[PDB]
Amino acid sequence: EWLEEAQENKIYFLLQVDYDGKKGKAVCKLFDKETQKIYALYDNTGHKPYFLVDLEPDKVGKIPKIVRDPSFDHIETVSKIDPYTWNKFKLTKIVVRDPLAVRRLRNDVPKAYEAHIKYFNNYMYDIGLIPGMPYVVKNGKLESVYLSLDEKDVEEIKKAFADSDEMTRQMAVDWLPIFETEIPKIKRVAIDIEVYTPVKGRIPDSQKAEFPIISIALAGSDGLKKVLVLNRNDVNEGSVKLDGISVERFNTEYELLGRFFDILLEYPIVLTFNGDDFDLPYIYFRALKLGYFPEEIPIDVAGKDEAKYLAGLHIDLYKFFFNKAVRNYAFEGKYNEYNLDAVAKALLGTSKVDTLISFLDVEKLIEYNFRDAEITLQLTTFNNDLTMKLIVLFSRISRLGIEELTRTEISTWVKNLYYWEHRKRNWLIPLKEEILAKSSNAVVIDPPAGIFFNITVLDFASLYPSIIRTWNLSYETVDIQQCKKPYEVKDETGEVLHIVCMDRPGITAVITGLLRDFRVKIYKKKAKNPNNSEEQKLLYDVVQRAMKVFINATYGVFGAETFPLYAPRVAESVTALGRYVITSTVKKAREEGLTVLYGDTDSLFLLNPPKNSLENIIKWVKTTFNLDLEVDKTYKFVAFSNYFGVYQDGKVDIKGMLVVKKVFNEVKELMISINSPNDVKEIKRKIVDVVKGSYEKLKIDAEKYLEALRSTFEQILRAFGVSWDEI
Ligand SMILES: [Mg+2]
Repeated sequence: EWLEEAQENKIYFLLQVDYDGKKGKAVCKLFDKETQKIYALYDNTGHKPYFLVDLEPDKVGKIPKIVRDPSFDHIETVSKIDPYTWNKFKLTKIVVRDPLAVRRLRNDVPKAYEAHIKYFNNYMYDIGLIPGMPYVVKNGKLESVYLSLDEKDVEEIKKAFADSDEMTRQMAVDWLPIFETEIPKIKRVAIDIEVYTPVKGRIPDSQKAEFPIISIALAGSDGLKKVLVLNRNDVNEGSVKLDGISVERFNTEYELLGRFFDILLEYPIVLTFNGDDFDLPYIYFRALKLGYFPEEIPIDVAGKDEAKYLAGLHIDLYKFFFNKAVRNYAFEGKYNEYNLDAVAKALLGTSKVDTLISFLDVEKLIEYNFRDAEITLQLTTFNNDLTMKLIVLFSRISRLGIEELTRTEISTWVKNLYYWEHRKRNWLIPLKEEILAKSSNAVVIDPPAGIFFNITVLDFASLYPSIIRTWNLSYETVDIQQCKKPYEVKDETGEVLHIVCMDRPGITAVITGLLRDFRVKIYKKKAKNPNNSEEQKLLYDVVQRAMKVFINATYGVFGAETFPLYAPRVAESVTALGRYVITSTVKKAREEGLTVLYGDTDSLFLLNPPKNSLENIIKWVKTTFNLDLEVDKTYKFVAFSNYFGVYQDGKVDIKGMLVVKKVFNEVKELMISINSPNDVKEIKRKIVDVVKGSYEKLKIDAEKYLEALRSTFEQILRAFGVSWDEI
């Protein structure tokens, strides 16, 4: 087909596994840096799709809907460890011939386990594969390659985990390679099409593909800059350059797409921005109405919300940046909108258009079309290929393949890590129902309003993740029946909301703790350490960024009730101990001479205290619980009413309350940047616009319009003065 088979005893980077319905096998998609191509290794083990049932082989054999099904293969018996007790028991295993038979047969039995795992992930779990990592093909199977590490590097890992439990220490050595292994440079082309629209504001159905493609832009990471354009009211195919952009011209759309395929086929990865929904399907269905056979088109659009590029991987980057964990934790909330221009400005700082693109002359169509594709490539290129590296590390940590990962929420990424590790341990992955039944048997402190001076803030570095590990919280250690070493988890009235077993390490506690400690104890440090070469400085930086994404996302996914491993008592125990830690840390500040103005879930705003008293409560947290409290910030001053920070170098951290609006904004911020310890005359400069903006504006909207001017100023005047009227 489009993919050539991988060769015996060559080395490739695994990128993902797919299922081939035709051959009925899992296929590993293997990247070769030498040829810059992707090859296929088809499973040569006996591996088939399956699910588990806790009935007996002879009873399952009397269910004729299973046994007489054409995809029915055979029944076996396997063993699993119960996460709750670590006891070994037996389950029966229904093996069928194809993934679809798993979906069909799993409800012919009362209670099917491991029956909602996509076949290519289930293969990954059982073989023990890690995408984004290098392997050698030995006897048609993948074997991991030798990793060259400094002895000092590995001693440094082992020292940081010497105090941890058996599970953590071996898991730490088992994960090391995925943080020390180089990331491959993968050749890639972002593409972007434009189609003809008679009416201006009307996005054409990409299935119907009613109108011609007028151009396609291709921006490649190997320097390619291309625009293929359809000659509309003229007829010659001459080629030219336009500020570095190779423009080719075509009289028929058939030959335009012909040549788009030829170029596409040079790349192992195609990048789009919303190409799953638009670009690739539009190309695919135009190509069919133009006289391409299905089998000549290296795109498949048979999947529901997906476009596959048959000679490699297609990453739709719309879906990557729209990922909420990527948006918030990878890129610090820098974009609020998910369209190309919004993401590009936030991450690249690169800023429109007169008419619709159907009206545009050839020259402006070419610049505009190419710019879209160029920006799409650059989202993958900025900061020494940061986002290619993030994607690869995210695959490694989640063990999800690249295409599934860039199209899924982080809760799918975390689920996949946890299923993988269960399966490596031979643990049964529990049903969501069973976690509920096996579980069976008031705010943050407010800020006084006004003006307060020289404030230092105190943050818990990563609070919820840190308490997950510190208190051994996991779905299998909270509110369980048989428990030798219980631990009470109270909140306020010493109520004892839940019990937590310390008999065994909880898997969630082990993994979040291990990720966290890999980050703070080793990789944060290593990344900004001058003795490291610049190549490995960048690797370690991405490593710690990516760790951060999973750490900070962990509570949110485990706290959502849709999550397959959601235990209400885990989530509730986390917030409980969160209150307990911040409440308790508040009392110690009140008994050290510290004045506590503001306090949310993991932060404490402190009124200029001595350096002696800060060091007391920090080291006190380390002895009471085992958390790291630290000196976050040092505001020049802050104002309250929801707050309004000010730094001594300029910039302000205005929490909320920022939705005339342009000229007036700049005056307010340079007036507040003047701020010294004075007060009453500082506010009279700003009171010029209270009565001015409110009362003078005479010379859908009528007279209530002036309350919308007041909402970009409502909370700031509450700090200084009080409320007023002008009727
Ligand atoms: Mg475009």
